[PDB]
Amino acid sequence: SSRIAGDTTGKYTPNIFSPETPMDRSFSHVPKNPFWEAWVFRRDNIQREFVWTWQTIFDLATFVGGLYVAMYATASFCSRQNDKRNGYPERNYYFSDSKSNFVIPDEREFY
Amino acid sequence: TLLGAIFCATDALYENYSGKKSYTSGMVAGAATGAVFAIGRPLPQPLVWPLV
Amino acid sequence: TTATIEERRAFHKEVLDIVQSKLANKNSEWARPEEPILHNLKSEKEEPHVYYHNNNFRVTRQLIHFEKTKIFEDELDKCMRTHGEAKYRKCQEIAKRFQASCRVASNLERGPNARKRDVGFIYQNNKLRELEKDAKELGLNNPFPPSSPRTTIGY
Amino acid sequence: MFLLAVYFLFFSAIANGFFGRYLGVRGSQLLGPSALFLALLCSGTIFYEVCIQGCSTNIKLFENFVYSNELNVSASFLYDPLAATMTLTVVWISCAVHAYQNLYMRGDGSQTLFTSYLSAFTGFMLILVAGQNLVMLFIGWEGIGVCSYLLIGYYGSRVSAVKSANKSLIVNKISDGFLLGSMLYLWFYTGSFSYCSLATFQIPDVVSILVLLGAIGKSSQLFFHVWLADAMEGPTPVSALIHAATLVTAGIYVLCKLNLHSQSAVGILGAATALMGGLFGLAANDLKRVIAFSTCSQLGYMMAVLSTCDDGADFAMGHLVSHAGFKATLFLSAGLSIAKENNNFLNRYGSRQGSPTLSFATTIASLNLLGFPELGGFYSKESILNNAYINQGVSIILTLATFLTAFYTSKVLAQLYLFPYGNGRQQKSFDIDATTLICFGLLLSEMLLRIFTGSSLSQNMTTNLPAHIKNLPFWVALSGALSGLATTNLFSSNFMRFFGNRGGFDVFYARKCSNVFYHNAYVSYTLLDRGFLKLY
Amino acid sequence: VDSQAEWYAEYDKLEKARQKRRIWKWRDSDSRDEYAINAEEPVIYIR
Amino acid sequence: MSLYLFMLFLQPLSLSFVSRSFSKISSLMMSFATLWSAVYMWFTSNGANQTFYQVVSWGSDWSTFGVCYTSLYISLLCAFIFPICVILVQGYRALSILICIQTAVSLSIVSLHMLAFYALFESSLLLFFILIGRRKYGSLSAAYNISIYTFISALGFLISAFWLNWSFGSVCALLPNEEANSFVAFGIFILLWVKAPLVPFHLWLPEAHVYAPTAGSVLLAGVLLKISIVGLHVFFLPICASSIVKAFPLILSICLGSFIFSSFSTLKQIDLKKIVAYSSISHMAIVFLSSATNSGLGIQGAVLYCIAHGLISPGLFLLVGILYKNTNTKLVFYLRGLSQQAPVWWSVWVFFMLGNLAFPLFPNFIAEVVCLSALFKNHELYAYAFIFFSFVGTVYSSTVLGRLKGGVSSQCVDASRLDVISWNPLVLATVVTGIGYM
Amino acid sequence: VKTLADYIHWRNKPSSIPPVDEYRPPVPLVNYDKLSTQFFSKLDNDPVINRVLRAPKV
Ligand SMILES: CCCCCCCCCCCCCCCCCC(=O)OC[C@H](COP(=O)([O-])OCC(O)COP(=O)([O-])OC[C@@H](COC(=O)CCCCCCCCCCCCCCCCC)OC(=O)CCCCCCCCCCCCCCCCC)OC(=O)CCCCCCCCCCCCCCCCC
Ligand SMILES: CCCCCCCCCCCCCCCCCC(=O)O[C@@H](COC(=O)CCCCCCCCCCCCCCC)COP(=O)(O)OCC[N+](C)(C)C
Ligand SMILES: CCCCCCCCCCCCCCCCCC(=O)O[C@@H](COC(=O)CCCCCCCCCCCCCCC)COP(=O)(O)OCC[N+](C)(C)C
Ligand SMILES: CCCCCCCCCCCCCCCCCCCC(=O)O[C@H](COC(=O)CCCCCCCCCCCCCC)COP(=O)(O)OCCN
Ligand SMILES: CCCCCCCCCCCCCCCCCCCC(=O)O[C@H](COC(=O)CCCCCCCCCCCCCC)COP(=O)(O)OCCN
Ligand SMILES: CCCCCCCCCCCCCCCCCCCC(=O)O[C@H](COC(=O)CCCCCCCCCCCCCC)COP(=O)(O)OCCN
Ligand SMILES: CCCCCCCCCCCCCCCCCCCC(=O)O[C@H](COC(=O)CCCCCCCCCCCCCC)COP(=O)(O)OCCN
Ligand SMILES: CCCCCCCCCCCCCCCCCCCC(=O)O[C@H](COC(=O)CCCCCCCCCCCCCC)COP(=O)(O)OCCN
Repeated sequence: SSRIAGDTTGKYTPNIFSPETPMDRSFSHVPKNPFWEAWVFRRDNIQREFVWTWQTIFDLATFVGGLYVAMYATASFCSRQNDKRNGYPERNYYFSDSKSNFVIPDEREFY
Repeated sequence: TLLGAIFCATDALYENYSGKKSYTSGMVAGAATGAVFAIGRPLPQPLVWPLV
Repeated sequence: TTATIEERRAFHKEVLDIVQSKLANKNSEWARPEEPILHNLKSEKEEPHVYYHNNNFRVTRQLIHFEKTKIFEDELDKCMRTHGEAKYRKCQEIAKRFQASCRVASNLERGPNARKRDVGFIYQNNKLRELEKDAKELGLNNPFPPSSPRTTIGY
Repeated sequence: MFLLAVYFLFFSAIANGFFGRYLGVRGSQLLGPSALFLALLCSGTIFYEVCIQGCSTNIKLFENFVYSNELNVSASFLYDPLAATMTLTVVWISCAVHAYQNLYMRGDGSQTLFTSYLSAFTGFMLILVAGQNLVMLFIGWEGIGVCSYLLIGYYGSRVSAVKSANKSLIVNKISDGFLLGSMLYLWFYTGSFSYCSLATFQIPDVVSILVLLGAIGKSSQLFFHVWLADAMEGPTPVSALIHAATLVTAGIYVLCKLNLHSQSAVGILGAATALMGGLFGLAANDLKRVIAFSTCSQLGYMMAVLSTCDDGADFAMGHLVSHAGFKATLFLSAGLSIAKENNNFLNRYGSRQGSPTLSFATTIASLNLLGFPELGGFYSKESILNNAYINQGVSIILTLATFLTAFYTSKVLAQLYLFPYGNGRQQKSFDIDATTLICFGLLLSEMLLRIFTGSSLSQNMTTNLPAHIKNLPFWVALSGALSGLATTNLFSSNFMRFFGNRGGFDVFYARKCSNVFYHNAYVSYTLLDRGFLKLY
Repeated sequence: VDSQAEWYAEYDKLEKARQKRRIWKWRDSDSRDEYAINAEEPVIYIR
Repeated sequence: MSLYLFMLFLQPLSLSFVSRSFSKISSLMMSFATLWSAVYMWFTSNGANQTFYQVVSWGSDWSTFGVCYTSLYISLLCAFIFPICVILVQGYRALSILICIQTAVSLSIVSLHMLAFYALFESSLLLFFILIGRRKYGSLSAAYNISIYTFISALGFLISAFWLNWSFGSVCALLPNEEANSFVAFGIFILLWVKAPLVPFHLWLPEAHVYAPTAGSVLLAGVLLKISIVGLHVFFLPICASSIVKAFPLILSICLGSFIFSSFSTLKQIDLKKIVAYSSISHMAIVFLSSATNSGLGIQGAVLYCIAHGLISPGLFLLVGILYKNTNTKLVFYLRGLSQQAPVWWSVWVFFMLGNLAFPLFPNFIAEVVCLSALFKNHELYAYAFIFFSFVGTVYSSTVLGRLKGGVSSQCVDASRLDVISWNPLVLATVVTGIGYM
Repeated sequence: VKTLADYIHWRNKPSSIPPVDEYRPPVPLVNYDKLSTQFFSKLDNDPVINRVLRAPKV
């Protein structure tokens, strides 16, 4: 009912007309499951069940926006500390409103 | 006309009260116009229109 | 300090002369300069020849600094391994020198956003000394520790 | 000569795990023990040269392992007294475990791969102990972590073993992350990774906390002890190596090598871990679990002693080396009992005719754990308890832990031998070869030598304590042992249940931390990338 | 292989190209009607 | 340099004249010749020339090509990894598309003109639309995603290049120009934001990788993501440093958020290819942040980590492709018992997964150490944030390995001789880089 | 007033409704599974427990 497709000697031929099934690469394929396949389809196509609800908005804002805000605040604090540590004047950052034009320290200058 | 009046009024009133020409004046005028646009609309629209 | 356009074009012509003199004789070490091209330009980018030459000088210097630091570390490790338990007293100087080399190498070209590398806690100790002096003279109470004699093996 | 030991272990790993088809099961039963014997000869030479004769040596294999700008580290090995002592203990225990595995793992399909993993595990432990810079220690720390992941999960068709390995890996990742942060702090402000230049008299608290958090992972302290109990899924030889030396000791070794710890934290965390581990071991009904909780308790004692005095580092290392032998013996004997009885539960053990060597080795290891006077465990434990008197809080908790330790240890000894037979009337047998007898001879030899040679220089130095205070550890141990033999009830069913659930640390993690982790993942993916930002 | 000569030659070529580009970018209106901006140009109209 | 460029132009040329039956053999020989020419370029690159090792111009600013530290490493990586892609692909159409994509990518890395850079990198736009959208195994959605994201980002980059060419008069990197404009910086930045996946512009990558052939996925992860770092080092930091320093808190927020959200998203994945794709997105964040610090430690660390990723991600994608060929499944739930059934595939898989987790004997460890050191040089909190969240990668990798490692399986699905041959160079390169020959 | 808002396909309702009947994995049976939410309870010192466990001579 089965036969060896591969030939090491190099005289490999596909017996497409053989009654016996060739032991080709397809022999080792794993049998799929109707329910697992539908689970895979549902998981990938999860945008269909998306709904804008107050709980969804709350969860999104609290975790994604909340993390982004925390990260920005920490980065701003670290920049302020570094500027104080280095002795540089308050740098003109993008959203910071500073009446100073300092951005890149001069390599020649001694701070 | 009503939406454009709301936008222009809020923009001028904020700029006068703040006293400075700033991005915030436009943002608050837009937000107020979008709030008026979405008075009775379903859930997503109240968030989306003030933003747009 | 202001730079007039006449002076800027004069320096540009001088730079071109320097390039022409360099070009006259072949040099395999052209991009490993031993001396910088001195200038008073507001921005080094204005004179491209000066910018590239000085950048190559800075790279050469930094490579030298890194190798010097490695040498200092080797003498500190040998000194530490020879003395034994007397290492703290006898290896204070070598350690001081090694830490100074580390600071010079790191601080010279730290970058626009990088902080100064406080090898040996010298800056922290200095800050604490100033804070103590101010608190004591003004009669304030300092919430920070007083400066330390030694904070590290050397500095 | 110093390099040879690491070479022998890595060779045995490569040979058994890459060329096992040629060597065979018997070939691994030869090359493993032979290589470990040669490594023992080298470790003994190293110990004599460095520890006894005060000759530290540095071997730099190559320079510029990492050479990015200022950052420069080299692969170098410094054999200092701590390194020599740990190398010797590790190689002695590994040689014994390799001898043990010849008969224990005969019934396992991959005996070649098991031996390979054991030898690579020992090699990475020797790399961690002997490293001269923080990067080499990290290389060893990660290598033991990976070898533990590959050894705890050896039985892949058991969901418990794979979960136990995942647990170990995650906990060790959190710890090595804190260590990496501390190493970055130390490199930035001292200029080097070498321990000689690493010395800092005053360190900011952040570095101390990061160091402690890194150490509490491998040396399973409170909040980070969840993986140790679970690590029982792996084969018995793995448990002996991890618990006795390779894994639990690394945290203590790191704390002792770089004295950046804070007295207030280490004392409280240690005493808490000692008490909790003893209480958890009281409830436990699996033989291998009780010995794990005992390991936790002893680790608590070693961590606690660092706070008491300046010699705490020496006392901790002395306890660590004394503990590795008896604890290894306890695990190997437990494994043999399980193998002979086909049972893991203390209820079904009982008196049965066996080998004199195994029963004696179990009794002597239990006595060392208990604190029987004039034994290696006794001197190393009294050195801690006597010196901890100054810290009133640490001392009281450690004495209570001594009581609980004695109670469970005595209960286990009574249940395994004195108690009548509890297993069924079925044919069970495990015959012991001469290799197992050699393994127990080695463990007993270590235990005997420890008494003659000692564990710390300051072991027998006088602690100026009243006689009643100096001899109290003995009375508490005796009282606990007597109460344990009588198998009396000490706590109400509510507390016995609480202690059986190990304090509910894992129930907290599952109900709250895991749910929060997977809710963050749900918001990050389902709600956002594949919801809001995905087209119809 | 004289690296210094090659570098200077390449830089010079790029600088010449940039100069030629800037000269090329100077373009007045070419409208036939716009006689004022192009007064000096020599043109003949057949109309 | 001239030899490398000539071999690059010959590889697409050779296909036109081959017999149509010798195509695969000729393509493999050409790929090896291009690798050897890259080695020759490395040999003819003297470290004495600190700025640019070699610059060649063929009559115009557009035809200015040159190699620097970043360019040299990326070009060698592309030449090293292309033979593997070639052997994995069958058919003249597939070979033609792959060889054209490779030629365009390899020419982009060495280009020193922004407009020429754009011309060469974006030439391979339809070819990716056609490759990812192939008849049976491709997805039109993924093709549209990648194509639209690339077009929008590259068009913004093009507008910035046009302004720089108008204002300065040249857009060649070799001419020192500085700009403080924020619109132009944003235009150049948006390309980098999209190409190197950074949240929220990372959606195109996973779709493309899943529905691309193994040769395509290997090329994409191996080198296509790296093209961002060449643009940053060569076309962004020299001119728009001021804007990177001005926006550093925002850059850090976006990079750390990308690292966190990508790590969390990797936890919900059930497809092996998607797991590898999201791991790449997480890994790109450290490289981007390290380069943005504009420090020696950061630029070197970013390039080194890029090479380590360009050696570890192709390996995982290759093993995943081999497994899919053997089993026709990428679902972790269907794949069980792989330890017992494929001891040789499993060993290499475990080794590569250990590499992805930045263990010490792997290039990732050294690279991560350098990048973390650069972050610590900026601020201690910056380093701590990245170090702490690295555990999430461990959780997903451990869960995947555990699911694959054990269970009951009735199929022997192990690698053939061809599959071992394809990964052996990657294994050896990983080991060599791991031991410190970076 | 007709507006885009009327004709935009807002995501207010799920396009796909998951199947109600859902697979529950087989699990070993625990006969008595009520959770104990009270650390201190009369059950621990119940007369039955005292007779069955505490009292019998051992
Ligand atoms: C002097 C001594 C002699 C020494 C030799 C030195 C001479 C130097 C050069 C001479 C070499 C001959 C030139 C070849 C001409 C014909 C080539 C061709 O038809 O391609 C397919 C053809 C394969 O033919 P086939 O398999 O028998 O079936 C085709 C059937 O006719 C129709 O089949 P289908 O309907 O099924 O179509 C399916 C299609 C799937 O559908 C598509 O994908 C359509 C996509 C639209 C175009 C693709 C956009 C992206 C292309 C990027 C360019 C690739 C290079 C990347 C480098 C970046 C350059 C900026 O897939 C393909 O066709 C192949 C996919 C990739 C090939 C696309 C590259 C060809 C670009 C334009 C070809 C030139 C035609 C000029 C016409 C002249 C008079 C009519 O040739 C190839 O072997 C692969 C292409 C070789 C490309 C080299 C051509 C140079 C183009 C690069 C532009 C640079 C400027 C030109 C300067 C060149 C040096 C001065
Ligand atoms: C399918 C596989 C089957 C076959 C398995 C192969 C077995 C491989 C054997 C493992 C090799 C272990 C050796 C590790 C050392 C690496 C050797 C090496 O790199 O050569 C060094 C020379 O150094 C040595 O030879 C080391 C001695 C090796 C053996 C000594 C003891 C052996 C015990 C192993 C412990 C090594 C710990 C090192 C941890 C980093 C090159 O010298 P340099 O000129 O300085 O090179 C520059 C440095 N850098 C690489 C960073 C650019
Ligand atoms: C540092 C200096 C010298 C370095 C030597 C290191 C020691 C040997 C390293 C050899 C290569 C390193 C990684 C080997 C490939 C990783 C795969 C592996 O180790 O094991 C494979 C298979 O193992 C092999 O075939 C090759 C192993 C040969 C030697 C391995 C020694 C232990 C690995 C050392 C850990 C690497 C360190 C990386 C981080 C520091 C999978 O095993 P399991 O998942 O447990 O399943 C096996 C089936 N069963 C369920 C029955 C258990
Ligand atoms: C609709 C979208 C959004 C809606 C929902 C958003 C809700 C989020 C709101 C809170 C989020 C976290 C709080 C951070 C911002 C707090 C207030 C910002 C103002 C501020 O900068 O104060 C600083 C906060 O401390 C700090 O510097 C940061 C402390 C908190 C960071 C750590 C907390 C979590 C850690 C997790 C890792 C995240 C960071 C990783 C690096 C300290 O004041 P100052 O001294 O700087 O003076 C600076 C002058 N105001
Ligand atoms: C393409 C840009 C469109 C913006 C996209 C944002 C997301 C859309 C969501 C809709 C929200 C409405 C738009 C808000 C964006 C503005 C940013 C808010 C920051 C802010 O409030 O500060 C203002 C200045 O920022 C400013 O107003 C200038 C900031 C410029 C906007 C951000 C530029 C890059 C964003 C592109 C990201 C990715 C592109 C894909 C869309 C105040 O300033 P003030 O002077 O009033 O001070 C106060 C003295 N009273
Ligand atoms: C010696 C050093 C100390 C070692 C460990 C000390 C731990 C002490 C912390 C516990 C003591 C205070 C507990 C808070 C008071 C709660 C009193 C009743 C608890 C309660 O009603 O709800 C619980 C909340 O969980 C909780 O109570 C979780 C709060 C715990 C705070 C986090 C501290 C880490 C805890 C790690 C070990 C503790 C294990 C047991 C807590 C169960 O909630 P539910 O699931 O039934 O809700 C239903 C799901 N919708
Ligand atoms: C002064 C101006 C004021 C502002 C006015 C703005 C007005 C609109 C501006 C929007 C411009 C963005 C262009 C992209 C449009 C979204 C893609 C079209 C959606 C779509 O259905 O495309 C399908 C697949 O696309 C896909 O699969 C692509 C998925 C979404 C692409 C993501 C967009 C790239 C990133 C967006 C911003 C990035 C940085 C921004 C600086 C193909 O549909 P079909 O072929 O079947 O046609 C059948 C007809 N339905
Ligand atoms: C809301 C968070 C911001 C999201 C971006 C996060 C990280 C992006 C950083 C990229 C790094 C370099 C880019 C330079 C600036 C881009 C965004 C910086 C933040 C920003 O919007 O600052 C604005 C100025 O930037 C500008 O005026 C230009 C803004 C970008 C333009 C948007 C689209 C441009 C596309 C043009 C294509 C090519 C054009 C070439 C001619 C207003 O800040 P402010 O200084 O006014 O402070 C007043 C507040 N009180």
